[PDB]
Amino acid sequence: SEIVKFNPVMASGFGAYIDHRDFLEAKTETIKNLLMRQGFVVVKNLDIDSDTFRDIYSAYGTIVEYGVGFGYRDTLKLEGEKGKIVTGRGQLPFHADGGLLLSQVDQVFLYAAEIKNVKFRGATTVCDHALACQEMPAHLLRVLEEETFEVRVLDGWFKVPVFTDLGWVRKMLIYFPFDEGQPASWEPRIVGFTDHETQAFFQELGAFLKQPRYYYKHFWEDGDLLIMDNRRVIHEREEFNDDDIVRRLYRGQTAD
Amino acid sequence: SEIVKFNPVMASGFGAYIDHRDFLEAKTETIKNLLMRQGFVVVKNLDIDSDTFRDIYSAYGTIVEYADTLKLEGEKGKIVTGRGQLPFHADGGLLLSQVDQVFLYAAEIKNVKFRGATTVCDHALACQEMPAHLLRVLEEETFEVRVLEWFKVPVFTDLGWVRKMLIYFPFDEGQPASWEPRIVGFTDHETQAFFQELGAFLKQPRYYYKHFWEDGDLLIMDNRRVIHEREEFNDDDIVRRLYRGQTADI
Amino acid sequence: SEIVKFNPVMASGFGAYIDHRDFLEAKTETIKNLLMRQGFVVVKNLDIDSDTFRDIYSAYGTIVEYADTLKLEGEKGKIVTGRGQLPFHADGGLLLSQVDQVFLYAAEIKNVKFRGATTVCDHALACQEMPAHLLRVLEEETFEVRVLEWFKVPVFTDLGWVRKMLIYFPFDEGQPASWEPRIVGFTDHETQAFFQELGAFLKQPRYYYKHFWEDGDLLIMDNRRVIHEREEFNDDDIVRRLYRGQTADI
Amino acid sequence: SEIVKFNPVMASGFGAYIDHRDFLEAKTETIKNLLMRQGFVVVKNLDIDSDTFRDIYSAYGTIVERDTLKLEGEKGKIVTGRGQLPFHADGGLLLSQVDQVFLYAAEIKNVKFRGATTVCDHALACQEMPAHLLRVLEEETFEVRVLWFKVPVFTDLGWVRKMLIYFPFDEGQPASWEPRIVGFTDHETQAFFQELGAFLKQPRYYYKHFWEDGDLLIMDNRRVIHEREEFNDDDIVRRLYRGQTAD
Amino acid sequence: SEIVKFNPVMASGFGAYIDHRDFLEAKTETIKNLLMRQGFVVVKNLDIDSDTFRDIYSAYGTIVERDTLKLEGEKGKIVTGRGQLPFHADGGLLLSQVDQVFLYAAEIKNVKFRGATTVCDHALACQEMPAHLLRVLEEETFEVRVLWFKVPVFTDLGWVRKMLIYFPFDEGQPASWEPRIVGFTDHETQAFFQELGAFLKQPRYYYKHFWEDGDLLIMDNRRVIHEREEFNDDDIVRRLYRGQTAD
Amino acid sequence: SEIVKFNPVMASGFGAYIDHRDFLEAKTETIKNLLMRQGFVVVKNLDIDSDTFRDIYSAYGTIVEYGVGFGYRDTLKLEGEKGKIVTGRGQLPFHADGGLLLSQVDQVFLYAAEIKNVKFRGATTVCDHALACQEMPAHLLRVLEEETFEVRVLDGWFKVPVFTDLGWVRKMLIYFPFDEGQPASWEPRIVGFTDHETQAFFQELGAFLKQPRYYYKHFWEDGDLLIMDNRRVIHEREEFNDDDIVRRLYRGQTAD
Ligand SMILES: O=C(O)CCC(=O)C(=O)O
Ligand SMILES: O=C(O)CCC(=O)C(=O)O
Ligand SMILES: O=C(O)CCC(=O)C(=O)O
Ligand SMILES: O=C(O)CCC(=O)C(=O)O
Ligand SMILES: O=C(O)CCC(=O)C(=O)O
Ligand SMILES: O=C(O)CCC(=O)C(=O)O
Ligand SMILES: [Fe+3]
Ligand SMILES: [Fe+3]
Ligand SMILES: [Fe+3]
Ligand SMILES: [Fe+3]
Ligand SMILES: [Fe+3]
Ligand SMILES: [Fe+3]
Repeated sequence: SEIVKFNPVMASGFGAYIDHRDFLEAKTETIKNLLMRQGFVVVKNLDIDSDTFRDIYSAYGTIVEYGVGFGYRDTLKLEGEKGKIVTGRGQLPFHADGGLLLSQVDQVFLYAAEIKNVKFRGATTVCDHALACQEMPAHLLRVLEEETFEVRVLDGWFKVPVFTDLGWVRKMLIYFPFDEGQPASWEPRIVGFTDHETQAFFQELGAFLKQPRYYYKHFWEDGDLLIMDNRRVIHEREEFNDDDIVRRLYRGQTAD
Repeated sequence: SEIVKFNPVMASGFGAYIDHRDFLEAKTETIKNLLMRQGFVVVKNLDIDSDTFRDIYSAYGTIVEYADTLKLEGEKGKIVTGRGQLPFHADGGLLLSQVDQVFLYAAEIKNVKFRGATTVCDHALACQEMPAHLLRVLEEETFEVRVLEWFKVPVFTDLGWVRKMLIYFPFDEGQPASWEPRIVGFTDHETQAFFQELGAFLKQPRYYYKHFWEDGDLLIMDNRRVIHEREEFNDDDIVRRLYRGQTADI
Repeated sequence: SEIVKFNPVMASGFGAYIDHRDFLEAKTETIKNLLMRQGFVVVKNLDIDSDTFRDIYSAYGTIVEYADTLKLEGEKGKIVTGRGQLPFHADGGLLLSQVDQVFLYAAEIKNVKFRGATTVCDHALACQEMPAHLLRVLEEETFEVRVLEWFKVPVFTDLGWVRKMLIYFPFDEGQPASWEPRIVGFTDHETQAFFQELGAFLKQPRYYYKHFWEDGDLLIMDNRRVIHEREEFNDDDIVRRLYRGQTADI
Repeated sequence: SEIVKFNPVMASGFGAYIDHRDFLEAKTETIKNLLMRQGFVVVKNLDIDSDTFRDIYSAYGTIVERDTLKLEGEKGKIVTGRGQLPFHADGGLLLSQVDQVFLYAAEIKNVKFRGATTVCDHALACQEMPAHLLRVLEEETFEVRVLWFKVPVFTDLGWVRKMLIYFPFDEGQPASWEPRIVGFTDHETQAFFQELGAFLKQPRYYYKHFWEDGDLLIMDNRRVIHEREEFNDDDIVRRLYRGQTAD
Repeated sequence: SEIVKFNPVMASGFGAYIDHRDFLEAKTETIKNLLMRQGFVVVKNLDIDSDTFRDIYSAYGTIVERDTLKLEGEKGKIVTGRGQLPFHADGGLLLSQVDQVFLYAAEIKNVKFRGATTVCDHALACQEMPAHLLRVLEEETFEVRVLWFKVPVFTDLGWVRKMLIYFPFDEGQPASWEPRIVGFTDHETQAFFQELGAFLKQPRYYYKHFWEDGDLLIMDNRRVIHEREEFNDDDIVRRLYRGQTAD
Repeated sequence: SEIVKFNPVMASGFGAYIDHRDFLEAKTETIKNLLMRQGFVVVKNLDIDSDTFRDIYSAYGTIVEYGVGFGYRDTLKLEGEKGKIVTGRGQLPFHADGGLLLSQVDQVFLYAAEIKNVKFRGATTVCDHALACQEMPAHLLRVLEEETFEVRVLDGWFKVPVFTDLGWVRKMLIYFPFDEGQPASWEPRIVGFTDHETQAFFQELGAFLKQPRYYYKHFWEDGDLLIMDNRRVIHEREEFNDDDIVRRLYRGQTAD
């Protein structure tokens, strides 16, 4: 049972800022353990390449790959490619990665390979959903607990269970609607709710989840490493639709 | 001096959720007493008809009639029994009649899950915590109302245990209006800015409970301890039928 | 419905410090109303004699006599008018007489700066926040008292706006005792442990105000909203002379 | 993934009061899950015998043993005795893992303010404690002797740092164990424990359960630490059934 | 070292409401001292002329100038105009130090909810703001053009980090200045300021003073930042005396 | 206007933990500025000697010397010498250093030269008096504000003004009574209060000031440097009366 030195990110005590030297000297297990209760780890000034990034992330579990799989599709390059959604340049609204049985994701790793001309756009943001669900007005929590949420990729509709109870956390899976004007790769709905009701629900929940007690915004710089426990937080990418911006991240996903 | 089991609704400890059996076994006076300090009572899964509803509420005092039990069924063409917003108000200060307790029972609710809420505001805690420039206006300025379906409405009436609030907010743009407020010496710009800013203060989750209705819900409010609002439900598919009762003592 | 200017005493917003001029210009009913939600009023630098004191307090209701104005002058040999502790209690539940407002005026205070406080406790906020095992006892167990200078004293009497508390703490070891409490089904060990732990809860600064007396101080308490205590002042050099008035309505 | 209805015990939101009907209708896994984040579960008005108690608890994992412990207040004994059991978690003096502890009240008479089982939210307390208290817990070696071996204070399970600690018995209470901290004098160790204990007993972190017939207390042993307060009055009947499980 | 009696303005304990008699009886140094930790002083019901106002303020230090500014709501002007003055501290566009600002109300008619002078507790706000907002304030270069030069956001005085910042004017309000942040696009700078402004306007950090005849507002210019809300209704008389001092 | 990296010590945001490398690279002025609002600075693993300690502290102002002065009595060695009070082994109760006109002290520096056999005794403790005075029951604050406090060194009695208003802080000077059994070098009294009242006042104020929101306890190790802004905090030494303990600190005092 080893200890890493860290500082909290949130005023509530959530999140972990870790010095690069303390991170690199830490055992994989010490950070994986810390992620469970801190939700996310932020390390700056780590100058590595994609292979080293791969050696760091692959130690945390079985690589979840981004006509089936042979372990080759490991590192996803999110480089802001025109005409794409996930690897594109617009918003990716509140979601958690992966899916449910073998497609489950426990840890997500995002490394900044190259960031230029961007200072206040394109953040990866992170939400402490368990503290948020514990504190939200019961009228918001009741919908998340009792209603059937369905998603369509843009009878195309399928159910996404909002809460999967792992004991230590209720793992959250949800897919917020992309804001108007943003290229959408998915679309949510709530069974028995109208479009008006669903739209208003998501807007009010989104506003609640983005209050600074639960919300962390990460503005990217070269060398940043953002690791998330995918069952403990949900996340979002803010838009970066300016052609002068260079924003290249490497993405890794693991599970046990 | 009996005790009813309850759980608080708000995080501040205000509000009371009471189980339907506990509610029915409790004496009228036990619930009536709890209402004064908790402001509102929420009972779910209570299966009663309109006659039983009358028998429950009429025990709380003298029935304040309208011109017995009001049927708010969402009629196309009306205001109070219409399908739109009824903004922040307290009951009985327009057609000047003392109202102490307000009762709302859901007879039938269909096709509505995130519209048509009855909302409730803890005004005493909000007045205690609000910025001085907001409270200043409420305490010092003359507030007047005109019916639209000009007279002075005293904002605070000190009953000791609470400063009973009587106020009538402006209806949101596009909602059919039953009243219209004004503040003496304030321009229209100023009054509108005032009410928008105060309304946003009052709707913060520390003071504000939103009730989304289901068949068998009973909402009881102490009319001197809270103010309330109906949110719009202007979609023809919605069935929202509520029974309303109003009581007072002399 | 007039307003008196005031500043809160506690950090929670409870209590009311009122300037002596503001107090004298205010109507009786304005102070009487504020007392219900603030629990207590503190006025400093008020220069009145005993006749004027009577005229101020008698306006609040019907005088509850003792056997008019009580003179608590620290007499060697007595208890209530003695020089020792009077532990946490509310007024009028031993010699069963309703007391709504209690008034204490300092006629003369000399050689005392950190003894002989009258202390005041916000019981409603404390009951709302106390550990369940403490509140459990207060709500469910039978509390009894015996005069010593056995009968049931109902801990809570629900008046709606407050649960009026009637309780009589044990006197600290070495203080002359006017009463003695017991809890039915509790051993002496258990009761003593209970009261020590509850007393420490009630004395935390969030709920507890300690008043150190000065010439011209006036302390008014709403007897249903607070409980109070006198701390010992057993040093012969101390002059602590207070006038006491007690009022109630039916 | 079912939901049991519950109300929190602490103002922080920790603990779960669960109605007896709701408890009995819930899947084992639902409660077992809830315990991880809530720390402890309190059910009142349950009327079961020892066999049913066994059926309830054994479903949570492997029984740690000789299965049900009858803590009845037997004289001349320690754990099964009538005095204090100070702050601890179960299963670190024997070297056997305990995940869940279950306590049931089969008979309580003549006790209203004594013999409590108390529970402490150790993860919130560690996150909020003064740093000079935390430093000792994290960096010093704590040893225990059964009435000398190293017991690690924290074992990092990810979701919680499981606490294994054995507090000293108050004077006058018969000790079943005795702690020490390597490098500290007897003065220093006593002071450290007195100060830490008072921090742990603050109402934000501390629940006291006074027992009544039919109460069931379930604790997740990695998430909380616990204590038994003395009940050395001979008129008291305090008879509890005890069950322990782990994976 | 005298004491003036006061009541705090904010729930945090910042600000000082001081009765007019108590204000007039207090030594200058007592108020000047109080302002450092309280940020701002509010006195109501003071009936003075411009000469007495000058006597009061000039005693606090050297007058920064042409001594008293008559902000009367003159049309076709900016500072002395009728529209918004966004968040700023005084004296960084001219290069002259301002320690204390004094504002007195000589005539107010027909305005009850407009033309406020507002005050912001910047040190509490910086200590509590999201880190992505603070990082910009601490590490980026902010420039201003008077309607381009570097204005340092923080100047460390020890007891406070004095803030010099010039917010952008809302659209439709005549701009007396214009800000920029080096390395940020126009989109980014607008977003940063919109988000920061809303954080600064939260009631924990923000006092709004609606003016009445006889009000005196004194601000310590190193401890707070301030704003004037628009009053572009022609029926309004808003006439303030303004004084500024420094050491 | 430079910035040092630091972490708060208190949950309220008070105090500054500074990495040794960040401290040593910082300009004197940056730490002196920070002390004003953080009250105290804590640096660990600084391995210096008494001359270097002197070069560090003397840059902060004019050396306050511990038959008058010529600048030679600069560094005080508190080594737990038997039969002494200040440089002895018992408690030094709540006080601030120095006095009032030329004997005023602005910054105090305490460096640990040698610490052995002590893990939970002999702490230097630090109190955030301004937050404490702002939050205390008015009955405690009223005594500090309105009564005359006098001190005697053990018509030997002299007045100590509790509050000296510097604007940014009310500088506190107070001398708590030494606990029973501890060798006392001073004795307080309050004019018009009896011994009983004074004793009870100090006990209740002391309990209030020692609540963790205001109180920091420093357990010494080799290489620790504790710097205090003497106007912003008050402090205390807890007893270390065990003969096996080695506790040698170096002390420096400066003022402007
Ligand atoms: O680009 C980012 O900021 C993260 C993208 C993301 O959330 C994903 O690929 O699932
Ligand atoms: O329909 C509702 O939600 C409440 C209507 C109401 O407040 C009233 O009739 O007084
Ligand atoms: O003397 C006092 O401080 C109060 C005495 C008292 O509470 C009473 O007489 O009821
Ligand atoms: O008697 C109790 O309260 C249970 C005590 C306990 O923790 C044990 O026996 O392991
Ligand atoms: O008009 C005001 O409110 C004062 C505005 C101000 O800050 C200035 O003139 O420098
Ligand atoms: O020895 C210490 O811990 C500090 C001693 C001290 O406070 C002093 O010399 O004034
Ligand atoms: Fe993602
Ligand atoms: Fe209504
Ligand atoms: Fe009394
Ligand atoms: Fe145990
Ligand atoms: Fe200005
Ligand atoms: Fe010292």
